[PDB]
Amino acid sequence: MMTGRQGRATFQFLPDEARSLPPPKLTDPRLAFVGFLGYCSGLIDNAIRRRPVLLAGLHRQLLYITSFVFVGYYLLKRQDYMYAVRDHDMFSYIKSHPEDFPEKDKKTYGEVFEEFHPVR
Amino acid sequence: DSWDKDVYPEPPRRTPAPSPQTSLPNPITYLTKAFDLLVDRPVTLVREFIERQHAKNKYYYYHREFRRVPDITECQEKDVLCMFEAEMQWRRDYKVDQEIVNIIQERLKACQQREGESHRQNCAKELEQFTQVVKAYQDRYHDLGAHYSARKCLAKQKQRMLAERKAAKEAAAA
Amino acid sequence: MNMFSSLSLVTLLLLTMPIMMMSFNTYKPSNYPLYVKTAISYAFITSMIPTMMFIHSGQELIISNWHWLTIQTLKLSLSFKMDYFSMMFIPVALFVTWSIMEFSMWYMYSDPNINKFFKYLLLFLITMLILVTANNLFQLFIGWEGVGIMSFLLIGWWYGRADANTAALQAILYNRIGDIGFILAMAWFLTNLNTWDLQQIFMLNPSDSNMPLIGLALAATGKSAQFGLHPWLPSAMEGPTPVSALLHSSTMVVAGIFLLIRFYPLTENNKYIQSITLCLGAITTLFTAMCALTQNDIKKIIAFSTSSQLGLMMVTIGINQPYLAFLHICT
Amino acid sequence: DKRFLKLLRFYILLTGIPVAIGITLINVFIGEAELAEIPEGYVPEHWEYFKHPISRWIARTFF
Amino acid sequence: LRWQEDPEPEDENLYEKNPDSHGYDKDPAVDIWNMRVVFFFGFSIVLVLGSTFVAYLPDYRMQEWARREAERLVKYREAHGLPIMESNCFDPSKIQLPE
Amino acid sequence: MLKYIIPTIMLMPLTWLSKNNMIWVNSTAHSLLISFTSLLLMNQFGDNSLNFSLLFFSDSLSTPLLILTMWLLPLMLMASQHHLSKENLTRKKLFITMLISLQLFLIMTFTAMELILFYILFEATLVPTLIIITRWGNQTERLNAGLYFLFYTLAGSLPLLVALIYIQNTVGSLNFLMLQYWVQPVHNSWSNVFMWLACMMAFMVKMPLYGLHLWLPKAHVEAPIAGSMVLAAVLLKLGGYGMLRITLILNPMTDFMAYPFIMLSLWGMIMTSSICLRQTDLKSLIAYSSVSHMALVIVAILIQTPWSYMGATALMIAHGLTSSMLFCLANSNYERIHSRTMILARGLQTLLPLMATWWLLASLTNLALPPTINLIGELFVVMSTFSWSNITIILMGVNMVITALYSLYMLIMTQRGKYTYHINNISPSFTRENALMSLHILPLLLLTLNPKIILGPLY
Amino acid sequence: VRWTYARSANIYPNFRPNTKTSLLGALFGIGPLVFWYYVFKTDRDRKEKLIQEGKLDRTFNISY
Amino acid sequence: MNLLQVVRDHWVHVLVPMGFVFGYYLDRKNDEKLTAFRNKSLLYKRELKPNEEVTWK
Amino acid sequence: ARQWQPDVEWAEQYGGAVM
Ligand SMILES: CCCCCCCCCCCCCCCCCC(=O)OC[C@H](COP(=O)(O)OCCN)OC(=O)CCCCCCCCCCCCCCCCC
Ligand SMILES: [Zn+2]
Repeated sequence: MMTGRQGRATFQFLPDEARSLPPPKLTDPRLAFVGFLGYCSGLIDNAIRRRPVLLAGLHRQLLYITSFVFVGYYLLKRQDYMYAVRDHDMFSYIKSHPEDFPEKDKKTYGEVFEEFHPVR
Repeated sequence: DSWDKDVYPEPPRRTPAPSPQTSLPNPITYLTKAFDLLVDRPVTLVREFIERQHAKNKYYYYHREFRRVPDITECQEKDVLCMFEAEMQWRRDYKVDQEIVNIIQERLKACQQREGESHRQNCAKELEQFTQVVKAYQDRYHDLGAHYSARKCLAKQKQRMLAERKAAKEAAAA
Repeated sequence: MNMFSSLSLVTLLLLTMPIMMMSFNTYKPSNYPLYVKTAISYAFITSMIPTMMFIHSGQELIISNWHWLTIQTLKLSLSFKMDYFSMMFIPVALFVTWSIMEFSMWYMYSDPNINKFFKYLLLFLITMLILVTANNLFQLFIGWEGVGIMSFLLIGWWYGRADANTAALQAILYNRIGDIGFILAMAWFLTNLNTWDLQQIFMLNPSDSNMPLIGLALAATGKSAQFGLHPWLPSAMEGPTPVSALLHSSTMVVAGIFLLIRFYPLTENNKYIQSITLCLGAITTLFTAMCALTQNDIKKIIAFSTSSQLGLMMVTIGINQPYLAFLHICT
Repeated sequence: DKRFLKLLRFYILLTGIPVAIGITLINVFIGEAELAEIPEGYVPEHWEYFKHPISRWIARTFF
Repeated sequence: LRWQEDPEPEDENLYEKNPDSHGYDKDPAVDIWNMRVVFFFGFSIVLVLGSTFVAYLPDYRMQEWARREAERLVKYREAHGLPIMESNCFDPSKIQLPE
Repeated sequence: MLKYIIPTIMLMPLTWLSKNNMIWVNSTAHSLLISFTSLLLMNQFGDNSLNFSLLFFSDSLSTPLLILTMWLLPLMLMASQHHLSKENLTRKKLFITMLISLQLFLIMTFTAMELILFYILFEATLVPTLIIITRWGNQTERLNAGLYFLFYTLAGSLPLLVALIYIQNTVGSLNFLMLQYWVQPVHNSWSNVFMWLACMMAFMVKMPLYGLHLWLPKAHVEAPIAGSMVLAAVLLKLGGYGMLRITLILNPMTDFMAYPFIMLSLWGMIMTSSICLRQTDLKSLIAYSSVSHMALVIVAILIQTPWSYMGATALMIAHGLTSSMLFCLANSNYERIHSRTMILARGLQTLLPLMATWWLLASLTNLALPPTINLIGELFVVMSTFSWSNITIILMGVNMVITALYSLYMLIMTQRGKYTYHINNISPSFTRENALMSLHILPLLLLTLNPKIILGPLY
Repeated sequence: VRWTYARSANIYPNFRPNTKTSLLGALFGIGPLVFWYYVFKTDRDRKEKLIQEGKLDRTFNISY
Repeated sequence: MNLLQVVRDHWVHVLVPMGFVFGYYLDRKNDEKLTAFRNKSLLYKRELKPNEEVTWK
Repeated sequence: ARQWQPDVEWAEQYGGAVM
């Protein structure tokens, strides 16, 4: 639904306006889980090729962890940018059309009548 | 001393004086003397020693007091922050009212045992107070269901108030 | 008061110590049957002290010592009612059990599991005293089902006998049918009187009492082996004779009658129930006595005598003489 | 069967006896607290609203 | 035979080789330590200390407090002639019934 | 809840990284430490639940279920040792990994604050459960039992997924605290009749409801002992816990939509109790016994009274320990005679005096002998249903009679009569077997002293 | 083995839906459910009517 | 007897005990982010004691 | 007894052109 957004940044992984948003922390729990998925890939790689799962090729296991974390960091930046843009458009539209989003008249439960249904 | 006598009233005691009409030795008196000597006395000594240790290390605990907060009637629709505090207060008062019914029930049960065969007359005061509190408890907290809440209690009240308002008006129509 | 209440509770606690010591605290299997018997002997003596006090000044008290559970507006406490009925039945039950246990040491001398047999007999005695001393329905129900389960374990004592297991399971079957009335009574009292305590049950004194009392009458039928649920009591003459002497002839089968006596303040204001209890008892005394005129087994004959006696007790409740029914239990 | 019941008793009493002794000592030489009114301008700790010393310790340490 | 299949093995009774077996393992050293952890952590810790912990919960579900509070209110209201408990949980002044 | 989630996950490294001969010792010891720490969840307040974070919360309803779940894991490891003693080491550790992953999902299910998170974890218990049944089951029928267990749950769950997402769009949140305040009544329309069914049929099939229970005799019989303990003790309670939550947003439509399910439950328990009087398989008799006790819980939840919700919580926890114990007792016999027929080994009280004591206690609590919490929960539901309608006392009472008949019938066929002459390998009960039964019954009988911790939020 | 096998597993493969099995299935499967529905629905409709009118004695009915 | 076959066959016993400490640690961290109403609720709001900066942490 | 595993009869159900 946001394919044709007014932002004239087409086919860009991270439009320059995305640099106004905070980057993910390197200790982000989402980034730790992505790194963990890299570790599982390392162990599964050892098992299918019949190597000591925990010990074999520590050089290859590190590259699995690093590769996943590296790609995960940028997918999180774009993930957070897209949600930031979603809220930006939503609030702008609500401001541009005040008649469609009126402030409801406040009422208190001492004034609002609610039907009572006995449980007996 | 241990408990407040106003909440749990007990009528003043009256013990008939012994008026024996037999020269035989009343065994209960002799057993009473023995019990007060071989049981009551040793127990008191242990309690006195224990009590003294308590006075050496004396410390206090306090009865928590909750300041009143706006109730459900003053909460705006779909305002969780106000509704949350109003609902928690209602649940607390619900527990207090449950124990009040227990206090009155305890007085009613205590009266029945104390008065013996005269309970049906001497306990009319307790029964009337028991009937009043129960009806007050029933009107507020009954038929709400397992998922009861302040909102459901308020709606039941407004239903009862409307019927009372209409019932008085309908009767006054004649 | 202090002596009265303290000596009333020690009677119950004294009977528990032989059970507690079975957890290899003090070990003496050779005299354990004698150990249980001696405890009953002392339990009778201590129970007499409250009994003599009641005879003197008509003293009675309630002891709600422990607060167990509180379901909103229903406070359940471990309450013992030391009154006319409890102060008089406890000495009698202990006095009879005292003789039963001494008899058992001779009758069951050659039984390999005599230690188990005496533990089971004492377990029944504790449950009956809970039943007799109960002040609220839930505690009364613990003893109610307790005596039933101990009856099952003692009726089927010789478990290699297919015909003893049938008698034990038959006793559970019939008593459970009567428990429907007991659960019905508890539900009605909670729904209407908002209580299970006998103090508040009598104080409110409902007039419409056909349903709760019909429940108690049905409960009495199964427990006291009145007509309709009678056949199990003759069948209960399959376990050792000492069981027949204590439970199914003297102390257990009088549970159904004892329940209606405890609720006499309600029955005496309801003539409808008295008619049912009268007729139910009348057929039981006639029918069971009639079945005893041609029996050959000596234990069976006494069993049909007990059912006939229980029918007479139910008749006494049906003529609005609750205290004579109790006096017949003790005698 | 006899070996199991002796093992069960040993491990029930291995910590049961120290707890039984420990509770008795607290009840004797410490005892329960005393209901007292809140001093003017004093805010008790959340664990000072309970009576038994063990309850206060449980509330203070874990809860 | 329809295939080459091993004959069904017979069961092994752990009592035959180790009459002191606790039923946990063939190895006596593992078998004894399997039993000790189960009994110590199962009975000596969870059931005994857990039982004591549950017994001394600091006023579980606030039920003891509600009893003191009820006594305080009952004393206050009986000393001023107010009803013990009213049929309205909320003051009607705040309620605005329809029409 | 991270103080229980993380330790549970660490049981997987502990199992794989431990010595070959210490997998059972180390997993059992540390899973018991986790169970010990779960007692800290009893910091329950009388007005407010114990809300940890945005994801997890624990009120008086979740706490008893959490302690039961974490208490069963060590008991499941004790039970499984015999029949896994002669299996490949890696596959023994995979079996243990399945049990740990099942506890991980359960404790997160009972604490999830958001119903869609509840659904995911509620639905995630299937995978580890199915694998246990089909891989380490003993018979050929285990393969047909997994399919029945799988497509019965999913056939009901997938409609629940649509209903939950529908409620979020309309209400704006599936957070349970939010629903407690934003809940609106359900109007009586054909559209809401099928919202109600979607929200409930998922939880009905897991209880199970009579009629939708054919998967339970298959899954509880063809599964290993460890599978049968979790299946009957906890996994049946995901249905009960679900209904105790989702009925908040279903009033007042539950007043009339509960009639067909109350009749299926009130009449169903007589039907399933009667089936137990003629079952030739001891394990199958225990499975059919679960359907009768869970029928009381369904009635308890659908009438929505404080006494019914207190009974339901006690019934679930009480039946959790009793059902698990009964399966273990039946399994101890099976590990000797290697057959599930009830009438094959008899008079076992002559050869196993102490194991017959456990049989007696297991049966007494099964038939709800007071003051056991089995009776407390059943008694509370009977009182609540009597107020719902006085005639229900007939059906409740009849079930008590039938319940005591099959309970003692099971105790009399296997523990009495004459021993089977040709069975000559009834070795004395091991310490492992005896300790397994104590860890069930002893906590079950202790809760009678302080039963308020298993009476739920409405205590 | 043959006794238990016939009692459990060999029943359905030998089942044929006919007049006898169909009629007995409904009479013993659906009859009791319909019977108890009208016994309870009628009873609760009756009771609910009295409570609204105020003709049902609930003086001390505060436990449910 | 020697760490060569002691600290390698028994190091796994810190895995679960250490997972509890780490879990208990993260539970406290969550409380740091849920302080929007610390000493700001109508029920328990009050004035800070002479020596304190946060009513609870 | 011993855990059941498929025999040739069971496996040949899955060796045909169709199920
Ligand atoms: C095992 C095979 C399967 C067995 C299936 C179950 C048996 C089916 C039996 C056939 C169905 C009979 C039920 C008929 C519908 C109920 C009509 C009735 O008579 O109810 C009586 C009584 C009325 O109470 P209420 O709810 O207020 O309704 C009043 C309506 N005017 O209702 C009540 O208040 C409840 C009274 C309960 C009475 C005790 C339970 C009866 C059984 C007792 C044991 C046997 C002794 C029978 C004699 C005592 C009768 C009380
Ligand atoms: Zn085996």
